[PDB]
Amino acid sequence: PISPIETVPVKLKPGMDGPKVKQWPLTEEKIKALVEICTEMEKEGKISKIGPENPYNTPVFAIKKKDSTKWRKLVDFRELNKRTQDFWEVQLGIPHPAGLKQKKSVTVLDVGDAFYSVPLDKDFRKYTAFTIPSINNETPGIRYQYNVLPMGWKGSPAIFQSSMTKILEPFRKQNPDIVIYQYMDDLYVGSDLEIGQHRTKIEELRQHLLRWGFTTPDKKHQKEPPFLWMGYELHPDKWTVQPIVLPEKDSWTVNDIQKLVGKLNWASQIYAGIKVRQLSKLLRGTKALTEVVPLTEEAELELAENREILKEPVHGVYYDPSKDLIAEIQKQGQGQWTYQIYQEPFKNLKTGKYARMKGAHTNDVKQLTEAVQKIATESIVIWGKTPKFKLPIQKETWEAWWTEYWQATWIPEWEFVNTPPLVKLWYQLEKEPIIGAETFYVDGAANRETKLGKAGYVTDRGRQKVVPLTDTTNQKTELQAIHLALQDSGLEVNIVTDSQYALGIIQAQPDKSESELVSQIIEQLIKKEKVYLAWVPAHKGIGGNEQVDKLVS
Amino acid sequence: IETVPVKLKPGMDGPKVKQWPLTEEKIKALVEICTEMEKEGKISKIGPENPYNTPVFAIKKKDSTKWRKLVDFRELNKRTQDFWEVQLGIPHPAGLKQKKSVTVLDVGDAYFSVPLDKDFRKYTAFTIPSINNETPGIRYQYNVLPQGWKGSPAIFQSSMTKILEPFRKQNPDIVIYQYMDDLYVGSDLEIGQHRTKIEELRQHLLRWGGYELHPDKWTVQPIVLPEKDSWTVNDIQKLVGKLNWASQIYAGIKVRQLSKLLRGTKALTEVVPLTEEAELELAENREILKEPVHGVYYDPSKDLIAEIQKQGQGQWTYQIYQEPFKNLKTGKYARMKGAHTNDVKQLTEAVQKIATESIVIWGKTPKFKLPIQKETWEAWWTEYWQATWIPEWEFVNTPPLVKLWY
DNA sequence: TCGCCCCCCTTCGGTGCTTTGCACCGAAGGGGGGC
Ligand SMILES: Nc1nc2c(ncn2[C@H]2C[C@H](O)[C@@H](COP(=O)(O)OP(=O)(O)OP(=O)(O)O)O2)c(=O)[nH]1
Ligand SMILES: [Mg+2]
Repeated sequence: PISPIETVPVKLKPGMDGPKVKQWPLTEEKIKALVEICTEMEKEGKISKIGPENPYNTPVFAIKKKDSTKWRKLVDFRELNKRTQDFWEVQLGIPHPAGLKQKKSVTVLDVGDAFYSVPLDKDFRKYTAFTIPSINNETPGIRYQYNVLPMGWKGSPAIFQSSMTKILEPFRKQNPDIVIYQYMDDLYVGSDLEIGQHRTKIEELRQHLLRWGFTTPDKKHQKEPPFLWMGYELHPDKWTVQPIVLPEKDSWTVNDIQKLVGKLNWASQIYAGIKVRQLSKLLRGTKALTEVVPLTEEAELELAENREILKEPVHGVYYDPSKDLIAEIQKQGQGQWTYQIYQEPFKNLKTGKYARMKGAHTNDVKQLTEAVQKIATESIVIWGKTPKFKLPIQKETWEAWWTEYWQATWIPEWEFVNTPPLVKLWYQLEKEPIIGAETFYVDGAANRETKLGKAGYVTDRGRQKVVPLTDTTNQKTELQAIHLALQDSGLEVNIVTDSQYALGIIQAQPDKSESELVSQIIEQLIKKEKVYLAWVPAHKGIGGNEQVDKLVS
Repeated sequence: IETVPVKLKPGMDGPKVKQWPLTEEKIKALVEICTEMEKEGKISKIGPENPYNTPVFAIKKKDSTKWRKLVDFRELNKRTQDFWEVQLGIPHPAGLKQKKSVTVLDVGDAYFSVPLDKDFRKYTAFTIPSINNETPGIRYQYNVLPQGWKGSPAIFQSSMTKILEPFRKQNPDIVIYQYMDDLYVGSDLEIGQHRTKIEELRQHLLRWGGYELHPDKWTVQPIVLPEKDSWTVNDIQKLVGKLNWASQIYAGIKVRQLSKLLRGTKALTEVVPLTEEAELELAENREILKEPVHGVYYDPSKDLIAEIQKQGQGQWTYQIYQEPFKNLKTGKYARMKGAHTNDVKQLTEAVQKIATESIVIWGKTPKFKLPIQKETWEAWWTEYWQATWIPEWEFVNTPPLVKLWY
């Protein structure tokens, strides 16, 4: 059936015309699949024959469906899509089973031939011209245009989703206590009605859809748990992901490792503790998807750990609105974080991970804040509220961060949880100079065109140092100057630089960095006992700074 | 009534900004609000063939415990034609900042009585999200002058003038300034007598269709220098670097007779006595910083910029300027919510207060340089926003070399 | 030999700074998953 719903008017972009692209050759098994779909499609009014008056064409092909025996007709509308107007996509995200509530009665339905049940704007149909080849040599193919949404057109998903929403709107407003999760053409229908009354509403819903041209074949009508939905399995009390099969390989290509990492990210939504840092490192600096990449020892260990986790069966539970959401985060090392979201203990709604490296220089407290922000956003999306946090950072540590740090920062309601390793500041800078400690006037400079530079210091106790540097930058030399003072100084030291840059980095208390040189300084700062760091303007003859600026000349 | 033709600026297209996630209660409010607006014809449901979008969310003021829909048309406004080019926009009375009490009124609803150019409506599209993406987003566009669109006060200008003429004629010494959806209403009446005239104005409005500011007490905050009895080398290295920076703002500031004091590679905690020429140089620089800068004048044709530094203890300093180092106003915002403990809330409130001061003083909001990570700001700021307008902002990571404004 | 959506990890390139590299950030490459 073709929905009698109104067509959505659609345009080409201005000045643009339609596609004129030739059909490529196809197998005879695929030609026959298309002929049967097509001759049938013409009989249902899905397509119509066209003639030479229509100058456009676009290639067509066919893949198999997971309905193992059926075929999916696809058109390579890449060219038409470029010239088709932009759309505002109404699919804003993906529903998650952790956001579902426990329902007494559940049904999953899928609309048959969804796209082909929605008509296409009549003025636009001529641009969908295609041809079925039929073994190529003997005849010029038979030509058609679409009268309904094609699979492969940029606008078809949103127009279908919009049309489905309109069709469902009357039923939703008449049945506010029936949850309908509407994903493309797949309908999850939950209710707290008794099965008999529930199945009455289903029939009603299915009859309503049929009036609007949307069939609901029995083969796709799930009545009993476990329900297969969005790649999960819904039981009455719990849900699981459909099985995740990790690649097994003696020799790994770049593309294999990319596939493996993607699987593990997908698994991390319910399998706690997944890590992909070391496997993902292997993709750095590679140059082809087929380049063999040997697994490092750290990647093998990480893979082994992840396999042990994937071997243990897991399940998430459903959302209880009358209870608090609780998010708990653990630190895993090397900028990796994992979290669990629960309401009752040891009954996870879902898990996840945060491992992005934001910035060249950062610290654990910042990255914890980022994890918090990721979880908060995810929680708004799934449950419409943020959770209570349990974090492995002392209240004292946080208070020390957001008072000495110059940017506004914050975490919502959170509770300390002693789960080592704890998040902490790895050093602190004295806000007052330190009596008795040596004073270092540091400076470094490089010749902008030459690559050469000097780093050095002079000291109140009388010490003196210059270091030649090759292939550097202006900013590096300053960092080297700081590098030296920390290196040649006792556990207590006072330092004076004229690089707003270096002050900026170090004063942010980083504990990791993409720069090997900044990492060294971090190393040295952690070993120290007290450090006061101070700045002065360059080239204004200040005592100490001028002595060193001279010396580095 | 007949619509006013409206265009985007030449060579620009409409806004294409994604909807961000919303809490349950904000989605509920918006569904309720947009449903009612739909019935009343103020908005129409649209589909995805309209390629434009503008984020929508909802605020709720503590002293008005109902929700207020807020469409962030900042992008659409930047792309909308100017009505200064087309001679429809509003002027700023210089007397508003002279008043002892200024009350802010939300008159957004007056716009909903005027239809919008039907060729322009598509640019006003917005999308209500769905909890756990249960459904696709639901899209509307405006049929009437939208709240938050800069063309609304311009098109409704003549209407607003006629509504207010009797009140402004009956109260010559009250000053009313329209900024977007708001009326800024100032007088010199005793507080309780001010609030009664506000209630009167509210009544005159309802026969067609906040809390009190005090520009009296918006003191400027200067650059001060520490006073002590003993001075170390570090005290004077910090005094010199500070004054050197300040010599980009003020005129004839001198560092030569204080830097001399430091000559030599000296210990930071070494107590160095002031000379009499350093005391002269210091007390002199002190006074230049005391009374304000000669030669700084507002230019209405240029944008305002606001910088903010976190200073701790719930304190926040700020500068408003249009040209670097030519500050039109320096200040210090202090919170009192109660706990002491939410930086993002304090910064969000500091931003509304600073922007509120620019409207009262100059008639428009500044572009903010915010000392916060973009993602930290975006995780939380809507929870604390209470204004019907939103200022332009950008995000800056600025280590303090000097604690210049403290 | 297709489309649209969310996610993560890597890479690339435009922007603006009282710079001469550097940090930031959005976009696009790869991958996972959905229909
Ligand atoms: N362009 C494109 N669209 C797809 C693809 N898979 C699914 N869709 C779109 C088009 C489908 O009509 C719609 C529903 O997915 P289905 O798997 O249920 O296919 P359909 O309903 O058309 O046939 P069915 O009777 O359910 O087997 O989602 C794809 O691989 N490429
Ligand atoms: Mg289907």
